[PDB]
Amino acid sequence: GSSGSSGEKPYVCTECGKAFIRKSHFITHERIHTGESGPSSG
Ligand SMILES: [Zn+2]
Repeated sequence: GSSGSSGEKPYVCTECGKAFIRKSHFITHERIHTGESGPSSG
């Protein structure tokens, strides 16, 4: 209802908490996080 809803921030990591105005440092940040990730999976 009235919980602010203002000040929309860029890509904010939902694991540690970090905003990334750019669309590069964020995508790359997911690597160090995602312990497992390959072609066979996903
Ligand atoms: Zn993070």
